[PDB]
Amino acid sequence: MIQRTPKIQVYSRHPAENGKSNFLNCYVSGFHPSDIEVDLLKNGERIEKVEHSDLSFSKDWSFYLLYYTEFTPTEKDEYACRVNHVTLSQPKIVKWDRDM
Amino acid sequence: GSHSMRYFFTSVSRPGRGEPRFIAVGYVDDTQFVRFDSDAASQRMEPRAPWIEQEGPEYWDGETRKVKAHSQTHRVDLGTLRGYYNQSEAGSHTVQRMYGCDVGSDWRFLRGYHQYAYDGKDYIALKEDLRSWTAADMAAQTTKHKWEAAHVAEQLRAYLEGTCVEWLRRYLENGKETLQRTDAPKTHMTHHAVSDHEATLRCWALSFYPAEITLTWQRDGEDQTQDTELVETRPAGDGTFQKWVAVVVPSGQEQRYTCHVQHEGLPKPLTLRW
Amino acid sequence: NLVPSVATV
Repeated sequence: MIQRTPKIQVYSRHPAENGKSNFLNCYVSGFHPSDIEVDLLKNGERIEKVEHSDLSFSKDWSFYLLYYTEFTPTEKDEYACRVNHVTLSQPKIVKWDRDM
Repeated sequence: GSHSMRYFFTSVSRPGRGEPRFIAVGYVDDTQFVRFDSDAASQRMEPRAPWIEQEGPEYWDGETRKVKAHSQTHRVDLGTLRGYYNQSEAGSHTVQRMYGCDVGSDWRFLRGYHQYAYDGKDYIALKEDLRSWTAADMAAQTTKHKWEAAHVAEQLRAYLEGTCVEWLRRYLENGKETLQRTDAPKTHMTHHAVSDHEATLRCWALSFYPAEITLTWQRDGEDQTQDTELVETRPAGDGTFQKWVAVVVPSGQEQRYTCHVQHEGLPKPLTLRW
Repeated sequence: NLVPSVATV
């Protein structure tokens, strides 16, 4: 079979401000096959209320999904997205970097 | 400018028990307007844009019927293709289908397409003239002969030049307030330092629609590609898109570098500086 | 508006 590893971006919907409610996003793209596990983490811990877009794909047939959750940033909370896919030996963790 | 209607369909077989997972999504330009998910409770085609909710019960019944017909063809195809490629029942497999039409600024037919893939590889696609087929391999060639005898291309060409275009125009009119609106990117620049020699400049575009955009860096008025990093355009989640491009530069030389942004929502390209 | 018919491969 063909196997393509996902690219990952983690980011907020709006410019991030403490005390101001927002959406944490994890966009996963360029992967094949379609089955994939994606979690949003708050201080290392899996967030339970996570929604995702309907599966679609690019012209090269690779899949993409947006996973997202409402959140209010604070100074001290750290956020990440953990992805596992057939092409990955260990789950991949990408931290949300709000200074970017 | 130009517009499109595109449908995307994925089915994934489930070896041990029951039918495949089937997901269908419909877009006008970069806006999703409908969905069907075989794992959802409703078993109906569902609205995903408010302007499609204008459509009556007959629309929903007829789109539901068709999307389930799409689902059953895909189910049959997975077994047929397993047979063509002498594969076992144990493994999971995928079929993906995309079709739709492009119209120009005059909203007249420009382009139609219908392509199909098995396990993420080109299987068969309608050619640009919509009169013939591109078959990647001998399995696909068997399908091509089947579809030629059945005059499949002729039925598709009529849809792609007729109904597809007609209903795109209809959706564009009903969704005018958003679909015909451009949202210009909101731009800014950030600065970070790695050491006392080296700086990172990041040029951001936020909150734009449609997805199409060009961001580039120049150095002293000439295009700079080396030591740059450009991310994939990404959905904000509210219907708009985001992108950035970064350049690494020697500290103190920031002023040589300009970011240039091209988008249909901007009458002329915009320039940013640190 | 989806295509009326989808031929099997």
